[PDB]
Order: sequence, then structure tokens, then C-alpha cells
Amino acid sequence: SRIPVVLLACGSFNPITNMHLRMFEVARDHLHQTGMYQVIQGIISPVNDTYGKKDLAASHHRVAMARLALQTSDWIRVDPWESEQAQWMETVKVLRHHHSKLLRVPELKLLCGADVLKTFQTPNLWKDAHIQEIVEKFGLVCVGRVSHDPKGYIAESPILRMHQHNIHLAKEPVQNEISATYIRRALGQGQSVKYLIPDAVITYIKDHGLYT
Amino acid sequence: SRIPVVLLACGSFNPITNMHLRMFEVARDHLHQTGMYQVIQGIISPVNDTYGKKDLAASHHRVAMARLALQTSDWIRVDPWESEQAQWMETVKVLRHHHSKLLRVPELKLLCGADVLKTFQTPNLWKDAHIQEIVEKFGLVCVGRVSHDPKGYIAESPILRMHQHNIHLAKEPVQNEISATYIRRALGQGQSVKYLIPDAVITYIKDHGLYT
Amino acid sequence: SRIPVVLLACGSFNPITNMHLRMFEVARDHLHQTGMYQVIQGIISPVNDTYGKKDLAASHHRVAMARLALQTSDWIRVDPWESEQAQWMETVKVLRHHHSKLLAVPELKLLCGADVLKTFQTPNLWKDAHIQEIVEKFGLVCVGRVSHDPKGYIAESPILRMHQHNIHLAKEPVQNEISATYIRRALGQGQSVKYLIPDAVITYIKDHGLYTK
Amino acid sequence: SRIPVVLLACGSFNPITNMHLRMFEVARDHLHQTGMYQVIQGIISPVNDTYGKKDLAASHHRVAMARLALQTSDWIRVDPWESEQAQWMETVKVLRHHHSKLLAVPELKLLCGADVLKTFQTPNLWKDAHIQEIVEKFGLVCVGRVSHDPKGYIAESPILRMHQHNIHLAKEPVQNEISATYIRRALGQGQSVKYLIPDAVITYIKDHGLYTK
Ligand SMILES: NC(=O)c1ccc[n+]([C@@H]2O[C@H](COP(=O)(O)O)[C@@H](O)[C@H]2O)c1
Ligand SMILES: NC(=O)c1ccc[n+]([C@@H]2O[C@H](COP(=O)(O)O)[C@@H](O)[C@H]2O)c1
Ligand SMILES: NC(=O)c1ccc[n+]([C@@H]2O[C@H](COP(=O)(O)O)[C@@H](O)[C@H]2O)c1
Ligand SMILES: NC(=O)c1ccc[n+]([C@@H]2O[C@H](COP(=O)(O)O)[C@@H](O)[C@H]2O)c1
Repeated sequence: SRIPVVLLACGSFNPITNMHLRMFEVARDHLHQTGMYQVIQGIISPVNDTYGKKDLAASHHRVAMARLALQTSDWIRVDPWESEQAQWMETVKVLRHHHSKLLRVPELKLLCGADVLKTFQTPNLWKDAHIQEIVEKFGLVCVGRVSHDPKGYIAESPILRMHQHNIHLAKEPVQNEISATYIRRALGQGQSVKYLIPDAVITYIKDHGLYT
Repeated sequence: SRIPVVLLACGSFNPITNMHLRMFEVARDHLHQTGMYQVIQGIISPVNDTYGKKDLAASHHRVAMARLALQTSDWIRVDPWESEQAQWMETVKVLRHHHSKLLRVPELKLLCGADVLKTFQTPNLWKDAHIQEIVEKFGLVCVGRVSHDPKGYIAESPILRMHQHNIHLAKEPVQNEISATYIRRALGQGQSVKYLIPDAVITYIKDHGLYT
Repeated sequence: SRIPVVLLACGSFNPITNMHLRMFEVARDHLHQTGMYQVIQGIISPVNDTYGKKDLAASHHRVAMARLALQTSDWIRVDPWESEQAQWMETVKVLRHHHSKLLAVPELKLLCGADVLKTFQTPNLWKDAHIQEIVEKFGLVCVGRVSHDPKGYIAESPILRMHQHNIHLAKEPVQNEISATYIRRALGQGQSVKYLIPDAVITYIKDHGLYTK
Repeated sequence: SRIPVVLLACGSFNPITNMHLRMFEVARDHLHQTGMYQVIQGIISPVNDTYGKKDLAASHHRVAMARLALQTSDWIRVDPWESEQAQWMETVKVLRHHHSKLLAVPELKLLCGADVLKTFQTPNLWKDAHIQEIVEKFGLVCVGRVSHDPKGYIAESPILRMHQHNIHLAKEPVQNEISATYIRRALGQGQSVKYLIPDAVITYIKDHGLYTK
């Protein structure tokens, strides 16, 4: 039988966009395609407000937009836990938390774009022990992104190359490179972002005067 | 004051996708950005079933999906006229028809991707007289597409370069290259196309067993 | 053992670019990776000056630029036969010509971008009989292009689908999407196209004053 | 008249690619087009071997490959000073070094991809003081990269926004998106990278057996 899988996406979702959503669909089809897994749930987990040097919309807003974006999904949901904690938390700790919840078994895997594998290379950004735990205790499902060569990132990482069994590379045949940075800039200039992010999210943004 | 403009998109819409929809939004912002026009209406006109060597879903279905896709739009509508004619019609004739309807004045402009300008170069595909009428009597609003250099197409076309005043090039800052061919193949393989085309269109496709 | 293969690319080469050259390399690696072919030669065949609606530099120059571009290739050569004819010739006839020239005979395959498969769908552009002969008697090696879905083009064409075993799809992960149209526009404006097309080609264009506004 | 400008690119160049070289050309044309600058030189400065978590070919080799790649450039040269130091050096210090070497003094600007602007946002990666000095005292010329929105990076950074006049954004319409990571993987698998990186660089890699699995 198939191994039940839950996919967790940790990010800013400032705001959530059609690309972020498409990432889950592609990842699920890829896992199902292997014949060994049954994706049963997707979880969007917006980062806490204390994170970064950037000016993120308040977490309750990012969580609300994600929920709106996901109303039409029958398998992906937003979980505010991470954003409700007092402070930012390294991603492995969010994985640990959700793994436990599953117990109160399906495998919990981190879902990210190929761009994330490249960030693993950034000095001091991710503790080696954490990278190892992500691919050894949990799993990593990576969706392609223009300009990134995931197979090379893996081959060149002493840690990743030793845990390839837990790394799933899903190819994105579609050229959908929507940048949330671009979304925010366009919104700020009064330009349309319709068809780039969900309609309900656009309405929410207008209603709450976000990204002005 | 601003010149009222109506944008007409002639295509297969087999099925209509988020890229096709995004094309209108980008074109409108670009025209408004110039300061000289006020886009008042967008029209999607699905091609007639007698067109091509391809197997297109029946026109009533393509028209229905476009209408569903456009329910959330307050300015773009589908007009079945072209698809309801007995036979295929060169595009200039569809422009003429809609121009007349406007009379029962706003300028009517053809909306297309940069890829269309390249098709103007195909031997025997578009009558020179027709290309001329499109850019001289009406107008052409072109939205960028990867791999295409619209400025070069114009510069190299004896006809286009003489009517640059009626050609508006709108740059697509977003990497959204969704191919309807890809959409059909994925649907045929049972893969998700969610977030690539409107939810209501996906439901319609399933309900009517299209693209199997 | 392996089936010997010669790759033929028919196109404007106005001018030849690093992307046109890259296609040969990607196609060769792909065929070798299947383990059943051995590519022994590549042929660049510039189209006749009588062809199409667009303006082309003289074939004399396009053949020259291809020759210069290929000086550092040990397996690809330019063949001016097609452009030396009195008039344009349908691609199937160029394939036939080069096949006869080969006459244990290596297989001759047409090398093209995935966008060519789409053009097969254009009314009146290619004779069905020709499309069939091209895929059946010669074969196609298609290199992917942003925005095109070759697999779908194949599936939606009865002719291509029936002979899909003779259509080899290669994937070049690198964007490239360098269009010769862009190259010509840049040149006309006095901008650099270095590292987009071969240094030797730029020298020829400059020396002979080509592609000026 | 025009302000003389020298462009400095700091990076791995592991190995240098046609895309890295193309960035210099695109950046020069952009600055010239503003009508107020005249680019007089480009400098490729390979990073020190002590840098980062990834494995780099020896700087001896990266400097060599850059020199070979640049033999056909009449304005870009490789400068090994940075890689010859005992240890890695923050980019601002390399800029300071090259500025002193210039000492009517031409302006020295850091040439980079738009993705570098994003990295400025990484906690602990660049000192705010350094980011400020880089944009204020030297300047940045950023060449666009698929997936990145430089204008947004600038607007969302107080430091960059305040000195945005010293950040020059150039647009290369051509995809390219050739990553050195891909180049290294292809080489390791014995695939061709011809027309993606300079012929002279491929010869050196082959002669010295670099980038093997
Ligand atoms: N060391 C870590 O655990 C680590 C480092 C960088 C980013 N992250 C997470 O991945 C996402 C990165 O977001 P940005 O790329 O916008 O900074 C966030 O969810 C962030 O919390 C975790
Ligand atoms: N000569 C003409 O008027 C002409 C030629 C080719 C396509 N078209 C139109 O433009 C669109 C092209 O569709 P395809 O590219 O799928 O063939 C259709 O609406 C078609 O009717 C018009
Ligand atoms: N029916 C045919 O044989 C046929 C049709 C269209 C293009 N072609 C060839 O394709 C190549 C490129 O043509 P384009 O520049 O029109 O895309 C040329 O060699 C041209 O001769 C052949
Ligand atoms: N704080 C700094 O000066 C700083 C930080 C990160 C990268 N860099 C430089 O950027 C270039 C490329 O670095 P990456 O390979 O890490 O992207 C190198 O020259 C590196 O030294 C400088």
C-alpha cells in the first residue's frame, strides 16, 4: 500500500500567490506518480512577524488571505500555529511541531521551490544539523524554478547527496514565475494582479488597504 | 479626454487559461498608463469549429468555459458571434463585425500575444491587405511572450513599421507561459491544472468529459 | 552496435547564433544517451534567398558566417547546396538530397526546435505527405523551447503520433531563448551581441557592414 | 562629458560562463545609453578558496579560465588579487582595494545579477554599513534575472531606496538562465557545455581534468 504523506510549506506568503498554490498540486501529482505515496494533506504555514529585515503584512492578514485562497481546495489548509508563536522559529522546529500533531502514521515532508536548496548553501543561514534532520527525519519535495538546478545542488551538498531517497524532485513543466515582490510592487502602483493571485485575496487586500 | 477603447481577443480558447485572462489585464494597464486611452470593454471571441487541422472542443463548450472564466470580471465578456457563424472567418472580418456593432465612438483594437506578430510572417497565412487593415483601420495591442521580440517583428515588417502609432507593446513583467496544449495534455493524463485555469472551467471540463 | 546518424538543420541562420549551435550539441548528447545512436556529423543548411516574407542577409553571407562559426566544431559543417539552388526548396527535398549524398547507410534526421512541430499544424504550410516522409523516412530531433509543449503537439497530430518513435525529444534545461530577431535588432542599434553569437560571426558582420538599420 | 566607469564583478566563476560575460556587455551598453557614463574597463575577480560551503575548483584554475575566456575581450580582464589573499574578504573591501588602485578618478561600480539585491535581505549576510557604502560610494549595476524583481527589492529596502540613483538596472531580454551549477553537473556527466561557456574554457577544463564526478 501507499505511504500517507502530508506536505508542509513554510514561507512568508506575503501574499500567497497562484504559484505557491500550484506548487502543492505539482508536488502531489509527482508523489502520486511515483506509485509509492498518497498525499493526504497540504499545510501552508505563514512565517511569524518577527522574521526578517522585510516589512511583511501582519500575520493575521497573511493567514486570512491564505485561508481565502484555499477555500476552493479540498486538501490544502493554512495552519496559523507558527505565526502565533511569540517569535520566529527555525523551520525544523515547525516540522517537529506538526509531526507531533500528526500523533496527537503519515510521513511529513517539507515542500519548497528549488530556490530553497540554494539557500542551504548560504553561510550561517541553515544549521547543517537542521538540513540533515529535514532530509533524514522528514523529507523534502522540491518543485523546479527557473534558473535553478536542483540536481546539482543536491550533488554538491555533502548532506543532501547522502539522503536522496528522501528528496523528491518534481518538474514544473509550466513557465509560471510569479514573484510576490512583483505582486506587492504592482499593487502599490495600482496595477492589476488579477489572474496572478486568487480573486478573494485581491478583494481582501483592497478591503484592508494592504500593500499600499 | 481619453479615447475609449475596446479590446478584442480572437483565438481558440481551448480552453481559456489564466494566461489568456492575464493578457487583458496587462493590456488595459498598459493603455491606461499611456494616459491617452480608457479601456471600456474586453471581448473574447472563440474561433469557429471549422478552423484548423486541430481537434478543438465544440465551440459551445469553449464559449461556456470562457463565460465561466469571466464571471469574476467586470469588464471582459465572451461574444459567441464568430463561433456561431457557418464557417471560419479571417480575423479582420471579425474586427469589422464588432466595429459595426459598436455603432449599432470607441476605438476597436485587436489584442494578441507577441507570438501573433511572428505568424504574420508565415507565407500565405495572413493577407498583406489584412495585416495593413488591422493596424491602420483598427489597432494592435501586443503582450510580450518569452522567446519573442515584438520590436524586431515590427521593424522588419514593411507594413507594421509604417503604422507604429496604432501598435501598442505591453511588457509582461511576469514569467507566465501557460500553454493550452500543455493544459490539454495534463488533463488527458489526469494531472492537475488547478491554479493554471479558473476553477469553474476545471469543473466544467470534468462535468462534460472534455479533453480526455 | 549504434546506428550512425547525421543531423541536418534547415533554417535562416540570419545570423547563426550560439543557440542554433547549442541545439546540435544538446541533440547529439540526447541521441547518444539513448544508447542506440552515434552522431557522426551535423549539417547547417541556410535557406534560399527567395524564401519567405522577411528580409534575409545574402545567402553568401549566411553561409560564410556559419562556416566561420563552425571553425571550432569538429563535427558540424555548413553545406550551401540548398541556398545555391535557383529557388527555395521544401525541406523534404533537401533531406532527400542530403540522404542521396550519403549513399550500412547512416540515418539522416532533421534537427529543429519544438516550435517547428507547431508549424506543422499551419494550414497549407507543410504537405501532409511531406510531414509523413520527414518523420517516417528521416526522423526528427526536437530541442525544447520555452512556451512549447512538443509532447502535446505529437499527441494531437495523427501523423506524428503514429510515427512518434522517430521523433526524439531533447531537453536543454538552459533558457537561452536568444532569438535571431533580437540579435538583428541589437546589431542595428549598435548594441553588443557578444557571448550571444560567436566572436567570429561578429567580426564578419562588422567587416562586411551587415544588419545595419 | 562622460563619467569614466570601471565595472567589477565578484563571484565564484566556477567556471566563468557565457552568461557571466554577457552581463558585462549588457551593463556597459546600459550605462552608455544613459549618456552620462563611459565604461573603460571590466574586472572579473574570482572569490577566495576559503569562501562558503560549496566546493570550488582551485582559484588558480578559476583565474586561469577567466584569463582564457577574456582573451577575446578588449576591455574586460581578470584580477586575481582577491583570490591571492590569505582569506576571503567582504566585497566592500575588494571594492576599496580596486578603487585605491585607480587613484578625475573613474567611478568603480559593482556588477551583479538582480538576485544579489535579494541576498542583501538575508540576516547576517551583509553588514548594513557595507550595503550602504557599496551603493553610496561605489554604485551597483544590476542585470536582470528571471524570477527576480529588482525594482521591488530596491523599494523595500530603506538603504537601497535612499540611494537608488546609484543603482543602475539593465535589462537583457534574452533568457540565458545558464547556471554554473548546471554547467558543472553537465561536465561531470560527460555532456557538452559548448556554446554555453567559452571554447577556451572547455579546453582548459579538459586539459586539467576539472569538474569530474
Ligand atoms: N535556518 C532556518 O531554519 C531557516 C533559514 C532561512 C529561512 N527559513 C524559513 O524558510 C522561509 C524563508 O523565507 P524567505 O526566503 O522569505 O526569508 C521562511 O519560512 C523561513 O522561516 C528557515
Ligand atoms: N488570415 C487570418 O485572418 C488568420 C490567420 C491565422 C490565424 N487567424 C486567427 O488568429 C487565431 C489563431 O489561432 P491559432 O494560432 O490556434 O491557429 C484564430 O482566431 C484564427 O482565426 C487569422
Ligand atoms: N513545407 C516545407 O517544406 C516548409 C514549410 C515551412 C518552413 N520550412 C523550412 O523551415 C526552415 C525555417 O523556416 P521559417 O523561417 O519560416 O520558420 C526553412 O528551412 C524553411 O525552408 C519548410
Ligand atoms: N558581506 C559580503 O561582503 C558578502 C556576502 C555574501 C556574498 N558576497 C560575495 O558575493 C559573491 C558571490 O557570493 P555567492 O556565491 O555566495 O552568491 C562573492 O564575491 C562573495 O564574496 C559578499
